[PDB]
Amino acid sequence: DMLFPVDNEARQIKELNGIWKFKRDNYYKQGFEEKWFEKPLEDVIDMPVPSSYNDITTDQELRDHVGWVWYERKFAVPRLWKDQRLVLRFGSVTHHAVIYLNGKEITRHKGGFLPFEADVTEMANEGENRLTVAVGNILEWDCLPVGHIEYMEQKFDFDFFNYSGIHRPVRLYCTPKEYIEDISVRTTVDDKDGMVHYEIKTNAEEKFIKVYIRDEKNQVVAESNEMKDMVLVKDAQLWQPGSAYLYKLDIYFGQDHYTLPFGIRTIQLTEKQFLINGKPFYFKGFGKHEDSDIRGKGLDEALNVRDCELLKWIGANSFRTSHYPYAEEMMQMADQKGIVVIDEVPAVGMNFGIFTEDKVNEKTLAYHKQVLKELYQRDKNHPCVVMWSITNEPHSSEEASRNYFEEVTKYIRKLDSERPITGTMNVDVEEDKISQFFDVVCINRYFGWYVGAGKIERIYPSLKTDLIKWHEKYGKPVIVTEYGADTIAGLHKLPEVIFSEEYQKRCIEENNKAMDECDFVIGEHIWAFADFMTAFGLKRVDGNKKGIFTRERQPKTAAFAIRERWRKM
Amino acid sequence: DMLFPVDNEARQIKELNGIWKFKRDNYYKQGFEEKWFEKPLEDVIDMPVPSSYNDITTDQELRDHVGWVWYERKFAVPRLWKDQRLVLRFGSVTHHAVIYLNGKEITRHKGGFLPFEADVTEMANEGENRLTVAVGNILEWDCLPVGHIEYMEQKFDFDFFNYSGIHRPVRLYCTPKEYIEDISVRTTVDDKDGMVHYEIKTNAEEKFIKVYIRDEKNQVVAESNEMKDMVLVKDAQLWQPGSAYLYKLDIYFGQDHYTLPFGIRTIQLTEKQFLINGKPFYFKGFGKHEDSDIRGKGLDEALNVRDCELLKWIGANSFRTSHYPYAEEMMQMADQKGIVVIDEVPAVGMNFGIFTEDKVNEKTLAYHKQVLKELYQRDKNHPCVVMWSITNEPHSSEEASRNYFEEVTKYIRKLDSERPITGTMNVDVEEDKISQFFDVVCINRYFGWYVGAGKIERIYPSLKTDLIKWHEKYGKPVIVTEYGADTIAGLHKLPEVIFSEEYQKRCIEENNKAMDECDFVIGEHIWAFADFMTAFGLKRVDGNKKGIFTRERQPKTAAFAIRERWRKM
Ligand SMILES: [Ca+2]
Ligand SMILES: [Ca+2]
Repeated sequence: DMLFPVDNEARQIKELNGIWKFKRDNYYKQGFEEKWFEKPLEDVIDMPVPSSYNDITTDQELRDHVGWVWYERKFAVPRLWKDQRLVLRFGSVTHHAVIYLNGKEITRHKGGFLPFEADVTEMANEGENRLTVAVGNILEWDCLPVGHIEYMEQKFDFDFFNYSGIHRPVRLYCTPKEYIEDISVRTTVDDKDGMVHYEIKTNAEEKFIKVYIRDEKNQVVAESNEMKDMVLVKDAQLWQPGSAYLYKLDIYFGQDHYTLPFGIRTIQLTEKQFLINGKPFYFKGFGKHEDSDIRGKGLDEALNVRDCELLKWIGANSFRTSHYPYAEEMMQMADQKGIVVIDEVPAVGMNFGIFTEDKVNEKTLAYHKQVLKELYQRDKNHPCVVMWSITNEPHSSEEASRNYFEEVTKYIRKLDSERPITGTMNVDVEEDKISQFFDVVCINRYFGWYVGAGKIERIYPSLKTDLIKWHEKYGKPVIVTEYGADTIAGLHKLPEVIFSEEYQKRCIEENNKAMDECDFVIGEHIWAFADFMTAFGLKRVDGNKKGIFTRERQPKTAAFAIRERWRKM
Repeated sequence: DMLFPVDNEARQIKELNGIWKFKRDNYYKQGFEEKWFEKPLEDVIDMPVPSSYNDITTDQELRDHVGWVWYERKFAVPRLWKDQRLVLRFGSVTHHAVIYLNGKEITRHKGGFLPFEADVTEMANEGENRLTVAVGNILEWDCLPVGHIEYMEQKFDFDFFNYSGIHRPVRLYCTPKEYIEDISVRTTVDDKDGMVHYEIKTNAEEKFIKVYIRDEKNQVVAESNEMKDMVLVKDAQLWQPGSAYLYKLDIYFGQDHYTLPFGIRTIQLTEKQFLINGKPFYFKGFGKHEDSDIRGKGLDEALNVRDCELLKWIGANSFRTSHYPYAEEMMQMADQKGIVVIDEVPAVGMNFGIFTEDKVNEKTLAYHKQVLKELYQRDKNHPCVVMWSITNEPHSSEEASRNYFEEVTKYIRKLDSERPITGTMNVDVEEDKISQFFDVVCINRYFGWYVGAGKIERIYPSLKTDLIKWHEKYGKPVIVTEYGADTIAGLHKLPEVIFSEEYQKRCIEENNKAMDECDFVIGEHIWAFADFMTAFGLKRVDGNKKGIFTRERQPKTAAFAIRERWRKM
């Protein structure tokens, strides 16, 4: 149950962002042992919310902290909210949360990239309250992303910095006590007419509802009094890639009111094409990251607008949420700009045996299904989402992974019978044991970088050969979901060398030549959109330098050649 | 007399380069007053030759030195040289030289970019000798480049750093006592046959001489026993831009032997065109500088080859020896590679009243004529030189500059009737007073940088309008001899901004569009070839950054766009 909070005449949002008080444990779980939540925090510093905490201070100990940290602020409940339902919402807490209201625990959460909330109607006092949030960053074999602890040092095999903090907005909001809990929308098209299937869940199903469908002019085009209905939109304005159209499911229920934007669009996979509204779609874009200077993974909407301007400028039509769900604000923006999205759960780091009883096991599986349920509940109504990605680069050569991912694939397909399912490959085509469960084959391939570094002449034959093998083995359309080269801005050389701006351009260009000679490729996603931070390592010059743009969102040389190609496509 | 030294059966060269001993004056002219030359130098450091001294040490006092420094080394005269004529040659000493041999002064020279020599046949001893060289860097109103001293601080209004030292090889060489002193070669073409007019001077004009003209496979194609003659070369292999062919004037005189490469090629200026061998030539290239890391203006032949590879790669066909004569090794390289050269004397810095009796006056004028004579005598036989430039950016709006440059132009025309004469403009077209004396009008224009900085849309109309005015006022073909923009490697921005790599490309692009619409433009020379060092100033980020290549000879982004254009012309 996770409708995005709204403001209208009936519902109201109180943002709890700004500056909080903050302190870290000085030994493992010190805050829980000493019950720091039972009184205000002492010996604290300021910490912005939303933001990672790791890059804010000058303190290497805080940057590299392993374990739990403690946030605290105060909030008020006005007299005017006296008889309302009160909800405290967290867009995310990375990775693990324990929430305390006035010294008492009210909820917990596992998973750093999906929202959660707590009903505090009967617990919050009028006037001042104290909100205390314990934030833990430890990843074990039953978390997503996967990791483990050694003796404490945090180990993991994914390539992005394990930022921790309150990365997304914290909201206290009110609704009437009889209210709209959940909404599902599915759409079909018969030539010119759209059909809108909706289902609305309330906590008083016998009472009266009024449902409108409004166009972008806010004009009513359909109307009903049923909580579940199928309604026809004559001459429907379809939601198109690069040309969004959003209708509004506008719902009056008792004293309550909720308005849900949605797009009318169809998806169909053929043998070798990806069809949106019947017309072939070729993915041009990037896997991204929630990453920028100072604030780590913290939501930054000005950064988001800049990134969308860059995506439009360079001719991209799509992105993948590597390697975790992004903020709903980004998903709303993609809905509005007509950007096509591959939505991914954080099942990353399942690589180096990995699928064994003492590591990635049935407990990991059950949590993997739960994360998918939550992702679906949050994003099921976004027209921008066209595909679910259930994993990034698992060690799928292991025979034990076959049963694991058959279970995961069956689960998401039971939740959602309409969008294709996929996941990205890094093992050899000959060894993979899971891609047969997918509708689209996605491969991460770094010819000219991790294979044959510097050997420009070998990139084109290498990727073409591999692509054909992937198509011959599975007979499905193929997306190259990652390829590129680390590139230091300002590093030029003639003849070109790895890390130079010229090499990045040539590397991408030869990979593209291989893709252009295949008839079953339905997309190219360059890695990476922008330089981002990684865990420290000798192959990472202050992070991952595969960005086509710098971390400050300025283009390297290759960006202009990619634009010339994508704008002609 | 200044024939380039050669090695053969009769003549021998001894290089005196390597590591010398070095010391600077601690007060003005300390070394002269204390007669340091009378005994070996004491309290010295090592200094390499050839090289500037400014960038070698970690000492700011030496880098910014004003006045004189002292070089010394030892050389040997072999027993085997017993009865030969002995000559000490300096390729250059910047700017002023006093030469001592075994403690006695033997010659002086004024001007930092042209060679000079001294006959030491009767003054060097068999075995060890001591060679001492005083090197002065002070420029006054009668030097070229122009400058002046204020109270000691050196002032000047040219860009580049006032490097000083022994910048070109020092050579002791030997010839027989009766020998070839000078050679002048001129060529004409009648349809398919070439006519080689030569004049040879010796110090015994009555003695027998034998003169061969040899082709590139060293086979005799013409023969004569005259000191001055006119011999036919049937079916002559012409020297062409991009395809050099060099004949050899191979001269046997008594015991002496000298071999002089030369090329057969015609130059003709028409209304609107610059014809070489009767075919229109469009200059594509750069003004350069003698400048690189560590060694300042020191000759570096490895760097010279790299620059010619770069010029070839980028599609250039020419350069101008911006603001002073270059080393002969580079002129020889241009002869062999077919690179067309504009050869320029150091009349730079006559700008801020400049042409007054207390500044640039008749003493300056007479020295300017002498430098031209020395330049002509050195470079008259190079087929690569197609045009003389007698000044760079003088304040030619002053009425007094008219008689000055009419006199300079008429002098150079008497020395050489075959090659066109020019000089580069920076004053406004309405105020210029000297360009009517030239055969080609050369303008330095920085629209988008020094005028309307950052205003990309104003570049094309401004340049086209100025170009038309120059053509209409003088009716001669036009070269844009400088244009461009400072650019920090690695500085990228979208939208572009001055100093970014993207801006340099667009600025050059928009200037090129203006030139392409003008049927009277016969050349474009971008400023600059490579980043180089300047006197310190708030507009100069560790030198002039207008290079298309960095100072380490690697390309910035714009280099690739220039290459596409120049290579399809
Ligand atoms: Ca959110
Ligand atoms: Ca020389």
